[PDB]
Amino acid sequence: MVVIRLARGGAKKRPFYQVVVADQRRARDGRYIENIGFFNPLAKESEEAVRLNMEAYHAWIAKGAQPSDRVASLVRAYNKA
Amino acid sequence: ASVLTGRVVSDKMDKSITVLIERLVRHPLYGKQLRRSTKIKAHDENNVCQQGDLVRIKETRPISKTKAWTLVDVVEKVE
Amino acid sequence: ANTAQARKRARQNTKRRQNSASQRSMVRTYLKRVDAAIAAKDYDAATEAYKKAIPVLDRMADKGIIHKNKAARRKSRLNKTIKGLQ
Amino acid sequence: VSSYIGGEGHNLQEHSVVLIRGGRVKDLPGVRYHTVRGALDCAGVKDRKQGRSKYGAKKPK
Amino acid sequence: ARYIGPKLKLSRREGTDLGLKSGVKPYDVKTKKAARPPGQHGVSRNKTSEYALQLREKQKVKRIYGVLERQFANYYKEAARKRGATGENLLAMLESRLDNVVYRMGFGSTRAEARQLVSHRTVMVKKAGRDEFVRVNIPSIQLQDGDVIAIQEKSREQLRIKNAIELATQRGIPEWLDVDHSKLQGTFKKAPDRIDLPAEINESLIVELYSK
RNA sequence: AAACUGAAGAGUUUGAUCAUGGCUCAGAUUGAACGCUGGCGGCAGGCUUAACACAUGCAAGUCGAGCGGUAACAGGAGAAGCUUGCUUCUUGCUGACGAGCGGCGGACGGGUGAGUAAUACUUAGGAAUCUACCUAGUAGUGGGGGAUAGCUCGGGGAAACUCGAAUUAAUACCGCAUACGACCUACGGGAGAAAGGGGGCUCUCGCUAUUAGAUGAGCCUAAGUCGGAUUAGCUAGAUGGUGGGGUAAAGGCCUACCAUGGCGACGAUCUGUAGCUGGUCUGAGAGGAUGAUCAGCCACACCGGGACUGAGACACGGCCCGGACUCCUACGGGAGGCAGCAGUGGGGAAUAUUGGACAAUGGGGGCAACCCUGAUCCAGCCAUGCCGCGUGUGUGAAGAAGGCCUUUUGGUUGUAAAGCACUUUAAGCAGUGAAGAAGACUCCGUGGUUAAUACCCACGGACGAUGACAUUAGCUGCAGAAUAAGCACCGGCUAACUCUGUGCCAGCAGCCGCGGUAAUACAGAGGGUGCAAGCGUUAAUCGGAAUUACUGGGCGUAAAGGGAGCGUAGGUGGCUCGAUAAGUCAGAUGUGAAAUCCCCGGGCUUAACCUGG
RNA sequence: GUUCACCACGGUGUGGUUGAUGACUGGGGUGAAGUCGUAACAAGGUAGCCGUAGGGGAACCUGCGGCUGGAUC
Repeated sequence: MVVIRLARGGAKKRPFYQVVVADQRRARDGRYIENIGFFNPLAKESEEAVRLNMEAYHAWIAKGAQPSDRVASLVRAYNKA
Repeated sequence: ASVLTGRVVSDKMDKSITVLIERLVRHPLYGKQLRRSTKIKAHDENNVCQQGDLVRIKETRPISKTKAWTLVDVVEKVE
Repeated sequence: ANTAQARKRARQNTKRRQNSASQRSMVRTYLKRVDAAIAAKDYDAATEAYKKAIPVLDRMADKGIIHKNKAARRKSRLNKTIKGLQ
Repeated sequence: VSSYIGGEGHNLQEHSVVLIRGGRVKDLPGVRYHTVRGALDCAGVKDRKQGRSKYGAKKPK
Repeated sequence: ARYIGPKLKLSRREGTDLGLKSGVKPYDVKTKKAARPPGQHGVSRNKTSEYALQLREKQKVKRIYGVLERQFANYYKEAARKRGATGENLLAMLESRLDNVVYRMGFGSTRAEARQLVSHRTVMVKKAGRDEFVRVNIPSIQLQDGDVIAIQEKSREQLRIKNAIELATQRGIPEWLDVDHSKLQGTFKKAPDRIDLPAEINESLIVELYSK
């Protein structure tokens, strides 16, 4: 199925995830359908740690995409603010 | 769709014509344009056009091993 | 096969394939009946064989032995050729 | 092929396993390679002091 | 790495004073040389060439700031990538180096001592906007506009900074730096200008050396 | 605002000159090797050769909430020999669970580049298709049957395994019954499903037929896409058509018949080489070279061939047949495939550990609990690269001694040393110590659901179960200059010069050349120059080379006008008034993946690196 | 099960392309106190060179035609 998950980038011991819509069978960092945000696990209090296009996220939800438990909680903690 | 225009260089098949599609292609290094032509086999269901006519063909699904274009408009006949 | 599940899938494949081959052969013989009737040019016999080929064709197509598209194609084409026999 | 043994003195003989690099000798016709001194069986130059790495000579202590 | 050997023969090879010794006494009596470069021969025949001039100027700047070739070539690469005159930008970077800034602010008698002061985690830096000092040990840290420099509380009473200050008083304090001796603090208010830096370093020679 | 910035020449033909013209050099780069040397850290990279052969371990399982069950295991209830606190035998009763039937997965993820010059790739489009899981709907899920694996009974086999009789369950299999859609229709009518499980009549996980999405896959078209003509003609299912078959689907995909077509100097055919791309290197650019690591596409899985199951494979760790090779064998027969991760042998100039954890991001299974995951996240080794830091810092002269040179007395090594005064980065020792974690479970409340205050779903709180790395990053103390410098070069190009030895020898050398008894060119020493934990050499690409010249060269005599003409294809082409809008120009729209490059910012102490636009 | 069709391995025959080697043989180059001459450069001592033919140990010579990239005139 289509999933919304995180593709790891950054560097060793300093991850930086990209929130991507992807075919489930593809590699985590491989081919994806749309990049709809990012996530900085380690970040400073005065810097954007989570950005995520809500319109495209909702479009893919209605369309059939299944978020992972990480991106789902990321939206959970990003829309409550 | 996609429509090409060219002369009929062959018609001696049943429901089939070859169309000469001229094109200008620019040399990647020397900048001049060279006249280039491709022969496209088209479908001539009613066997109307003869060789030498200027016709228009349009892309369709394959009809035969090498035929995927069909005649859509005969615009001019030979003299 | 190197793992237990690979071996199990192998023997399962054998059983499934025998079961399906019997039904594929049945489809082929009910179609050969209609083909022989058509080759004889006998409208009555062709229709009578076609009426028994129909509920085997589209029943094994539902089972998956052939595709629904194949069953529909054979149904339509055999009916066309039979109706062509006066 | 023919290769040149540079430096003063060498231990090479028949059936000696040597390492060969590029670089022709200007005044030797047909010699287009140099023998690496200190590589496999070609010993370095004994009392070399200045350009020792070019002749596989260890640093005197 | 860094140069460790004798420093006055560097100035002797350059033919000028590189500030490699504290200004406790004039450069002339400090060496009784600098009429001739180091070694046996010194004053030679077979006059220098354009490449010799370019190399000597580049080595002059490199030895002034204690920076080696790989770092200095990255400096030139960035200076030519940056908008503006390449030599001006290279001099601006070399003057914005943290060890040179603490030297110019007077906490080290010479640039080598200022570098060894920065490297030993005795100098703290506060980036503009940040409300916190951090102890840094990287001498080649560039400072932006408004960066603050301070001395670690553990080493504010140093018997070498307490005369580096009085020596900087006799040598002269740049305007683009603001120094408070009482609190042993400084501010890098602006990168220095080519009209403030001495007009005896020919950076055109470096820019023409770095063009094959 | 910005992305808009970029271009050097020298030596060598001559007695000398100018030109021509080759050769050589200074630069940058590398998955590099080698020689000498070697302190540390961050981040990357690491079999380019034998798609050679592979010992050993691991790389794909999971579900008992589909099923019969009970091999082990742990309990629980009773039999209690009770041996009085020893202790056993019956029971699937429970947690669970080996093998077995069943489902889902194993078609992904991972590897390699052999084949492939085009069923490939890139760009742009198309129509004649299928699509498990996921999203939203629609119609249902009714009622029967015959089996069978395990389990038995008896054999055969050295093993691998196997043969027969009996025989139980199911969401296994097969009829029958209905059918909103769906399929065929001559449009009158015909035929086609399914399966149950779970929580307290409901809800839920399922199953069936199907519609629209989304995803993925298959198919088609046009253009672009290496060298050779000392390869010019190539094709007979060939090119097109009809009827038939075949496919999920167009189609000579196949077949019978009919016609004689199709392709080719705009390079067919035949040959050599090769995975293609984003990109990478070089270059002022245009170009030239290239296709490691990261990402897309393709192909392959010991070699050849065939298919099965399935939504998807003609299947890397599946099947069958054949082959070569290795192994086992009781000689009758059997087993296997590291181009998964480690690792071995071998080849090579040359490329690493038979490490840890699923904590994080993902993937498979499951209602969950949880299990699996050599993907991945980490750790190990290696100066292989890039970046950063250190090996101390000041002061110190009748300018000590020693070395070297010298006009024999001066110069030089040189503030260099010593002596004094300090400092402790990195390494070491001791402490402290974030972040990577997403808050599982449980409890409460709210809303939906319902016959229901249940169950389930979602939302909101409380709670702290969860870290391989790891003795973390960082931070703070202690000690003491203590633990830390080599390499190449020094005639010119090309920065840096003298002695001694040697005597066209020994040797050097990229080129020009040097070496003959006073060698700044050999070898050693002083001194210096350039780089610096590296420095040289070799290999290789571009550059300089305007030396294939498009940008941007030439042909009277330096290389170079065909012996001359006629002419085919092709290239190019007068004046004026119109049409057209193909080229051309402009605009809009869609696309040109991301990463990379460049510009503006942001985060690691800086930088490398990461990252937003 | 049998039989036919298709087909992989394997086999047979006849050619093509191409690598390595081959007695011997051809020219090309490099090497020094060699042998034989002296063909070219000056009008190089018969101007040279080009095509072609014949001849000659060898540079070459001779004929025919051509050229000036020929002195002297």
